[PDB]
Amino acid sequence: MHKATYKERAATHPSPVAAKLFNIMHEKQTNLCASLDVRTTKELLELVEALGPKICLLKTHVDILTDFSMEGTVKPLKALSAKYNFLLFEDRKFADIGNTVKLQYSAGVYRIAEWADITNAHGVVGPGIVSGLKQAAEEVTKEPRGLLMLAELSCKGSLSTGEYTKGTVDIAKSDKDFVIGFIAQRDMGGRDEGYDWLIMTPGVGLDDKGDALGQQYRTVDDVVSTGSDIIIVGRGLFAKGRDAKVEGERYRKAGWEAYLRRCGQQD
Amino acid sequence: MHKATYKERAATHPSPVAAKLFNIMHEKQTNLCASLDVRTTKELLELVEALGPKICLLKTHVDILTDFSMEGTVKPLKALSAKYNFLLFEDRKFADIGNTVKLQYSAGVYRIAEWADITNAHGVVGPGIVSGLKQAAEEVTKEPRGLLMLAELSCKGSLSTGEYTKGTVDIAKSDKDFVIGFIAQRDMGGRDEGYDWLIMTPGVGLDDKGDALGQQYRTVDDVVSTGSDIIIVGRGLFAKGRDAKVEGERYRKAGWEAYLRRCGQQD
Repeated sequence: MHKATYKERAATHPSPVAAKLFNIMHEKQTNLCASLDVRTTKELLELVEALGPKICLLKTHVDILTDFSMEGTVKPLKALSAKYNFLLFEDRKFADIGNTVKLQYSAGVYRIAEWADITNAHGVVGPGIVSGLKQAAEEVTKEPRGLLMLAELSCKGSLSTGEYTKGTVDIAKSDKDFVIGFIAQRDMGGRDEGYDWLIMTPGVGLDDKGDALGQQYRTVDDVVSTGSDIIIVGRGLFAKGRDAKVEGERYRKAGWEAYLRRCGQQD
Repeated sequence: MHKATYKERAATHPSPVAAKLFNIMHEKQTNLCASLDVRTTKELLELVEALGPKICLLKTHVDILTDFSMEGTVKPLKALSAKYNFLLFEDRKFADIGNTVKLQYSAGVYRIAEWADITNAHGVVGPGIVSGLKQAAEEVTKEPRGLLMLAELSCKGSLSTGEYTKGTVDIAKSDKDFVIGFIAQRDMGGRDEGYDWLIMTPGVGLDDKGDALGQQYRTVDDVVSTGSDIIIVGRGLFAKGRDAKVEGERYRKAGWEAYLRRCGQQD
């Protein structure tokens, strides 16, 4: 009843960026995504240098940086991304359509589509966000890009209804070549209909209590056995004295073992 | 059955920024918001210089600019804003919460909260966006700021249900001191419960057909008599040879007359 191995999914997946990510995960034996919300490029680059070998993906907020620059921050980041073999996911949460999102994604100061392998978008705005972002990507690079939809929100007061969630899943179905999966807490199905969605889930800990300030609350084994493909960990990797290199290996091993263990299911 | 005059609403409104905009509208006799989506700062500043006298608000997308800078673009824009007495509305459509939106709004490269009098936000994310943006504003300026909610979307395939729209309207009620109103096509009510929402509506023409490429389709008189407080006009003001100064006065008059005519209603 479980999912195929990352190796098998990489070979079957219709999306070049997802096939690439699955291959990274299998190669490096990691399903850990690092979320390093620091304010300076120096901090980011140092932390990324330390986690590089232990991650398959880096979730970023360059718009949170106090000293962002294409030369000073993106250039070095892409270098680390190529050197340690991991992808970049700018967590911008696009929620617009037409020419405006195309430019907010491909141009402006951040020129996101030029370097970020993956981004995410809200469903409220409709399928025009998928086609808009897809076209904008095709215009600025030959490099593969992918999109993650936010079908279900966990914040309090969210208007993310089941009807809303189904509406966003429906948008994700617009095309499996571009929409890679979802940022979710559980499986979003779709296997019956020929979709292999990547499930990336935030709020993960080895210390369920919430020892890490990155907002962790469910354990690695918990989410991974629930159908989660990638674990997004933040503060728990570098917060308060922790050695990023030590914590990256700690979470990587937890996640990978939970994954291998899940491959041993039959139901 | 109509609304009070702008002058009266300015005197009663709980929101400083809304009271300020209502006074600008009455003083200058305009309810025209200019939407100038150009790619260079030079173009923008020239156009704004020309429309300055005829508008009450300028809706911007500085993240679309090809050469944005705090000194080269924001500094001169605020100068025009003060010289010609109109407010700045950055159409960023925030859709996140917590510390991330606080910084996407108050810091980063655009430092939006430092100069934009008004911004907008989606409802899916819950009331945390209202409180987050409000707090972020209070921390970077002493100047009054305001928020417009996007309760009902008009794009095709939008998941903006009646239930969703009610959920967003409900979030707007979180506090009438910060949430100024909505970007909408029709009245959103609330007068019965003591709310005086500013209704700003895009896609307006004198030429219903769609002569302006700013995506115009309903006439000024149509929307203003429907309860629309501000008309957002884009390409129809400067597109294809048109003289901005001439078109600005054209729409300003159509909008102001429709308003005065609306004040003459009784039902």
